[PDB]
Amino acid sequence: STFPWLTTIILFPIVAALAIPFIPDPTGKGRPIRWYALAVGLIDFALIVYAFTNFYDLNTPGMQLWESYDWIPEIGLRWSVGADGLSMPLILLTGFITTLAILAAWPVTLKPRLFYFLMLAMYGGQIAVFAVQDMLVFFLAWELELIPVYLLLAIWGGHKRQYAATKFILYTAGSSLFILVAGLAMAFYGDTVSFDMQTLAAKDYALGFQLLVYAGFLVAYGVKLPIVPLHTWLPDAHGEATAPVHMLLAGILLKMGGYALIRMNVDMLPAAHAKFAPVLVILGVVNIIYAALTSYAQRNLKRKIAYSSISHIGFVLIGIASFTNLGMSGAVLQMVSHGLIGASLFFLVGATYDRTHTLILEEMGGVGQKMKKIFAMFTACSLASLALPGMSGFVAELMVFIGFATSDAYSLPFRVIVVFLAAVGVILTPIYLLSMLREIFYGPENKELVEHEALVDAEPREVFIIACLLVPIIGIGLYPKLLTQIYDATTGQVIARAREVLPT
Amino acid sequence: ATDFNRGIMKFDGADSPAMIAISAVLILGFIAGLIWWALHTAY
Amino acid sequence: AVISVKPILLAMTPVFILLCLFFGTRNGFYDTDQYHGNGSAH
Amino acid sequence: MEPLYQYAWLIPVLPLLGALIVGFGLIAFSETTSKLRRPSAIFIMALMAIAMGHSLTLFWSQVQGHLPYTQMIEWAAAGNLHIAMGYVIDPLAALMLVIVTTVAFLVMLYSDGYMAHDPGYVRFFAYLSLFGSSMLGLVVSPNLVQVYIFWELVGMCSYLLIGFWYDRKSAAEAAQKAFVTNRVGDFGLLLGMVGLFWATGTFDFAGMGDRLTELVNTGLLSPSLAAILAILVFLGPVAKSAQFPLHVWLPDAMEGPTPISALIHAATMVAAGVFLIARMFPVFEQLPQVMTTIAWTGAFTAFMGATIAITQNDIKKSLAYSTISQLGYMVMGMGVGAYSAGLFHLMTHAYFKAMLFLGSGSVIHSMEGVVGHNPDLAQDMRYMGGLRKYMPITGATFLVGCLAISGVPPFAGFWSKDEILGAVFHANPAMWLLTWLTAGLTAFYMFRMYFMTFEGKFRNVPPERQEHHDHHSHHAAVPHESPWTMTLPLVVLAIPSTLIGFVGTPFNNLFEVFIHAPGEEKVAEHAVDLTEFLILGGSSVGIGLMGITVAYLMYLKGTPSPQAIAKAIQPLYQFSLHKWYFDELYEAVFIKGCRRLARQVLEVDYNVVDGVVNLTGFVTMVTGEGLKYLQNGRAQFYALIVLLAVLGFVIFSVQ
Repeated sequence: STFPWLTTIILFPIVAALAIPFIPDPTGKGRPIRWYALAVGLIDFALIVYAFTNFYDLNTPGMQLWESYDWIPEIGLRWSVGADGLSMPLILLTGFITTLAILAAWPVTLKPRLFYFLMLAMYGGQIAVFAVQDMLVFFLAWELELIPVYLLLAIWGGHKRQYAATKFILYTAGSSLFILVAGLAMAFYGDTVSFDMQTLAAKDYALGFQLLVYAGFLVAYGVKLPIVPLHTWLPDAHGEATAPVHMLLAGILLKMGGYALIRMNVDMLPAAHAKFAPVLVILGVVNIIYAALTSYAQRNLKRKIAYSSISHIGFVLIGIASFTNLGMSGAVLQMVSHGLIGASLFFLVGATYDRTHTLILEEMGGVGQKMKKIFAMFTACSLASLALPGMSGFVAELMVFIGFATSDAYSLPFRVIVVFLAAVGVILTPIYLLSMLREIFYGPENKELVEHEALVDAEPREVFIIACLLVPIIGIGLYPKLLTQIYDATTGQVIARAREVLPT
Repeated sequence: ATDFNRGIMKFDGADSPAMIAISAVLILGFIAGLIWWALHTAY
Repeated sequence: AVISVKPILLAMTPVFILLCLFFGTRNGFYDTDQYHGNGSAH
Repeated sequence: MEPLYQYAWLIPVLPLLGALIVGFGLIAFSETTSKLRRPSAIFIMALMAIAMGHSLTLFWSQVQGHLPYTQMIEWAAAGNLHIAMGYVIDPLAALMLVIVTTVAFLVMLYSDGYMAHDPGYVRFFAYLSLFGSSMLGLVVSPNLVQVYIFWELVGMCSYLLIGFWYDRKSAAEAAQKAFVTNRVGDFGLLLGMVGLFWATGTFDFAGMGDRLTELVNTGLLSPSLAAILAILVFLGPVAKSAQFPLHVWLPDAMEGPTPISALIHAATMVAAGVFLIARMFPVFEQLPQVMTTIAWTGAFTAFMGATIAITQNDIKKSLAYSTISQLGYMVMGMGVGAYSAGLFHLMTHAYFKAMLFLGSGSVIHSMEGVVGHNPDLAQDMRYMGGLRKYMPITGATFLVGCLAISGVPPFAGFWSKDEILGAVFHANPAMWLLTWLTAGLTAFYMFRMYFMTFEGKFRNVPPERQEHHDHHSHHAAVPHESPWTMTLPLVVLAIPSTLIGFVGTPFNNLFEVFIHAPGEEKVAEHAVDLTEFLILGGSSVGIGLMGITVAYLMYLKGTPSPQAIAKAIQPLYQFSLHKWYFDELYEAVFIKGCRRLARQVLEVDYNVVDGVVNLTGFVTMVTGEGLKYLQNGRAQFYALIVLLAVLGFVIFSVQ
């Protein structure tokens, strides 16, 4: 427990990506660089499990990897890390998806020395978001995945990469500044100039002051977690991307905007949360109805599920703004479930595009006759995003519905209309996911098969990435207390800190 | 809207710019109408 | 009586690691036809 | 008892492992497991027969006098909000345990006959055990959560099995419709399950009726507001049992395999859509406005699906329209209260629709012999008449299947059918004389399908004269095409039909109802007499008997022509021939409307809220191209701005 664990896990892929320009044997494409990034991504995920199974010490509220090193005493910023219940599933989820995102990045031979540098820089930079208990290091880690995810789209992407990359880097750097604006407004409130997330949560702020900080954070966190007014950056950068870049985009980077909503808008700002919680559940339902219709109205294959990622995000906002120990338990569960469901779905889109090279879905039809294991895995991965029971996509949405309309916060004429409107997405998600399956694989009417899509196969490595992603999908769907026991005591302190605010 | 009107079940026929603004005031009015519902009907 | 996550995550972690190192060696279609080529989504 | 009842959770999880193993063997070892077609069938069939060995002694233990036995395991806990998921062994549940696993073992015996010409032999037995393992957990369910884990799970296996072949464009659109229409039922079920956990506070059926009647008389809930909860829960079974608003997916559910059609009408339709309302009679019996709603939508479906079975040439689509009506004939028995007889028309429906469906596939595998692979309707190309004149044993096994569904004197229906007719002519016989009118019509379309295709001449000369297939000439005309794997399941599914010649008799109709007690011990009935029961039966057998004499004379003239009926009743004939004009209402309004509402959400995304983002980057690019012209060379002008700003700052800063 004396060893620096979370400091190592953050800083290991960053310092090991510097050895990527020094990797020998450039015999053609980068084959040893490809094996080196998997070798460091695997042993860094093993450090997350070794810190978990030996030193996490669950059903304990608070951080148990708390290492507060001094960095700059003049400003007051410290290198303070720590994993509580809101962080440790997403820290474990980041180490699991990005290890497969290196394994998903096997056919990339364009610039392999540059690819695995930026993907390992995102591997150190995404764990660094959930782990740090600070503001100026949180804004550092939030904008640490600003350059390496720009270049992952602008070099290895579809068409209109440069529109998708520069719209994204202007939309998130132009919204991460409100983490600096609101993070500095909170630290200079009062007399203590501390920047750690512990003291800044325990500080008492005025109600008029918190409504500015809550509006600043909602602009900052409504971009990454795509709240439907500030969501236009997503389906361009998510529509023009490769499969391994997309598993970091929708799998992890969307959850950083949901991690910080529970951490920096409910813990630190409880009185502004209660005043502007009913706008979140309104924005959370219309996250679902807008994006599931727009998924049905789109025919681009990579852009269809890219909008479906916005719809599964919409159940998180109903879970956060419900003030329930089961509602908030369904919000953290929806972040882990959609991260495993999306990274399994978006891996197979890049697998399907690697054989057909179209993504337009009109020239497709009858792909399932040629390849069989891809269609067998595309069906089971899309079934998890149908909120099908036996899989974690259902119990993540089941806790949200039960957690909303049992809460003694809203009135009865409000709670019925939200639960009725958020259950329209239960109808709407089989509309486009099954129409995508039908108009690609089901049918005899194949393509030209002479100019485009001359090859068809299914690699056994691509089966393993799907099959190992469906173990935490199904395994949480058959026992949802497997993940809830990581945050049963921490969510019980997040909600009870807001239970003291609700008569207002 | 030329790429949105592919040879599948889309292209209903109401993609005119006169329809874009009249679909905006109903969609964006329903979100704002539910937001102004939310701050009064909840509590 | 609760099934705890730590003994089944610690038991599935070395199964997870040595299968990623094995399944990388066994792969197809990304070395023989490979008409996507260098640009992985162009 | 203790190794028989404490290990009762093995009955769902045994056939799950049959699909878990061979599902892991097809996704990783598809070169050998696709060749291992014959041993992997008997491997999956063994673990279903073992689970058949559990239910055959778990239900037999219940009829000897054993108590119901419950078990609950915590599922997802929070602060003061628990989810419990276990099982119960109920005489209602144990009777449903035998029904679902006899017809699952029997359809696996059937599956060796309809295929082993099909290369999807291994995957079919994987999906068959995935249906059973998802349905054997639905019948043992104690909670409303636990019925909802397996409500959409059997909808998943209903989606995967209708689109089994996936190379037809017709079976492509058929599987998607069956999931969506069941999801609207799952949309209603999920709304009421949260809505009843809101009011009562527990998810179990026993703890929901006592809590609903505790608040409806105290004054916390309103009698009008709490009535809307139970209709939403009832909207679940109106999708799975194919009631009035959601029944469109059943003509297209016959686009899948014929053995699946016997299982999606014995295990997920008459089993699932009737078990959930049977468990919720603690809730529905305290609400009178809900029970008259269930009885009204059951009464119309007994008339709605009945008329479309006539002028339906397809044999599988005519049986799909019958089980729309027979389910509506059964769900209305649970609407008028008399629901013990509604559960004893359950046993004679599952073992007889499977008699009719699996018997129909023996005709279909016979019809591939002389006729090509595309048509399977009422016969052309050596047209309709005779199949039983060639004397198969598959011909006499759907006749007895048709005989026990009309209400004939010398067989079943005399003891089973007209029991819920006396209980429905009590309260509202004006709206429920409609069932008596179609009671002779259920006798019509079933016997309309018997001697139109089995009595006459159907081997003489081809009118179409286009088969030209080596797989059709090897399909073994003279109907012995049905192999030894059809000799057994077309007979041993009738050994309970001999048992219903002994159970459900005038000394065993009474002794079965005492097994099926309600939530309380009370039995509600208006009036039953000794003298009135003969005219209520002797006139109700005649309408079923005259309902086939108007079919014995119509479809044995060659043409269906009494006077002025060849020039038909085209105000009404255009409804039944074009299938009620209900599929096109759901298609031209809902399908086109959700293609029209969704499109302008995409164009308000790409143009309106994306136009603001592409305007922040546009008024900044043209701003820098306006101050680019501030410098223009001519360094005198640069000295002008230096000297003007000196004059500016000395007025700006002195005040």
